[PDB]
Amino acid sequence: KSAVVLCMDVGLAMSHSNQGKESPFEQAKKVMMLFLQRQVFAESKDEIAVVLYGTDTTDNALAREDQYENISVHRHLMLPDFDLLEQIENVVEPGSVQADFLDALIVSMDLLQKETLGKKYTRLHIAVFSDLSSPFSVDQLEVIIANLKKAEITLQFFLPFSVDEGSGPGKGLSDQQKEGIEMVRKIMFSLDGEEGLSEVFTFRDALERLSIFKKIER
Amino acid sequence: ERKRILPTWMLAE
Repeated sequence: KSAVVLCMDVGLAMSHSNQGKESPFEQAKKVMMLFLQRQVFAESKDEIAVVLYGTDTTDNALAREDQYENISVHRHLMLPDFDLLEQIENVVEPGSVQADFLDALIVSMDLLQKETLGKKYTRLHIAVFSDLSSPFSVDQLEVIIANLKKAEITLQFFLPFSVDEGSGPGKGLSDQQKEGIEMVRKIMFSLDGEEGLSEVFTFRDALERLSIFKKIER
Repeated sequence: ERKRILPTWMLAE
């Protein structure tokens, strides 16, 4: 059994609808719903948590004055069940603010650390869905990375646009998004070198890649 | 840079 956190950006920028027929928020929610439906119908034993960042309210164990704001734990580390699909397609609404994705990553790591205590897993995994529009602080990032390594948590990033060599003409990414892309690459290379950079995907590939990974003895 | 406070378990030696 895997332990997986779906760490979903629901910030205001995700609502802006200008490619295709669906906003980044709608695309990401659709992927999440399809993934959870597959897991339920297949009676998978993987446990799946859901953390939202960019939510108007705050609900997480680390939240205090000016810390880990606008991050909400929507689903704890449990088996997905039929009843959750309804719960997801009702309490996943777009937020009106932005939040710090490294704060959201820490909340997700803390969730895994507490809720995997005393149990055996094939892997511990965090999958981030975001357009990287929101500012973030790199304070103590080196400790975040150290702890990801120590706990043997792997990371995957899913973005609504390509960033690889075939990405083609420019997509009008903001400087903040370009900074977010660069920091994602630094994090993934810190964790697994060139192979980690390969774990940055688009929304279009997310449903299928969420299941694929390299086995590492724990 | 905005300072964050990490949970104690992340600061353990």
